[PDB]
Amino acid sequence: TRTYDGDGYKKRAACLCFRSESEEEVLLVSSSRHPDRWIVPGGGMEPEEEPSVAAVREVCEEAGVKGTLGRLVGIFENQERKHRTYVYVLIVTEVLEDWEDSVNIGRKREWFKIEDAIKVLQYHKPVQASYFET
Ligand SMILES: O=P(O)(O)O[C@H]1[C@@H](OP(=O)(O)O)[C@H](OP(=O)(O)O)[C@@H](OP(=O)(O)OP(=O)(O)O)[C@H](OP(=O)(O)O)[C@H]1OP(=O)(O)O
Ligand SMILES: [Cl-]
Ligand SMILES: [Cl-]
Ligand SMILES: [Mg+2]
Ligand SMILES: [Mg+2]
Ligand SMILES: [Mg+2]
Repeated sequence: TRTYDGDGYKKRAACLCFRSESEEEVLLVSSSRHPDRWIVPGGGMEPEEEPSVAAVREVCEEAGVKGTLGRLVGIFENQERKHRTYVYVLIVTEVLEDWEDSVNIGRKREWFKIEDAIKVLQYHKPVQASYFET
């Protein structure tokens, strides 16, 4: 069930899934519709679901990782697609071999240096590139 803010923006949560507390390498996943493109894992908040809980759930489903939830980075809008995403830091401590989206849609995952994550997100996902600005 999709959920919405009072202005009709779809509510989403996502994590920047870092390898370590150094925050030098981040895990991106393939686009579901265009698997040659990379995205930051994330998705819709469920009814009454805390954003931090949604963020951790979506990372598990899409990227097959678990770890230590860190700070809220910020709340980011995509004006064209009308969605508003809470973005958290997650320090990955568990990498699972088989995960929901690998089994169901063959979703891929890959580690990127921050500068390279920004580069591959810029063309189709410039708001997700902007998650790393600070
Ligand atoms: O363009 P499309 O129809 O292929 O899908 C878009 C996006 O559509 P939009 O731009 O109209 O919002 C989906 O949102 P909706 O239309 O379902 O509300 C979104 O689901 P999401 O918010 O993450 O929600 P969850 O399913 O994770 O909860 C999905 O991400 P994937 O999860 O990776 O499939 C995106 O694909 P892409 O980013 O290319 O992978
Ligand atoms: Cl790191
Ligand atoms: Cl976006
Ligand atoms: Mg998603
Ligand atoms: Mg999802
Ligand atoms: Mg979802």
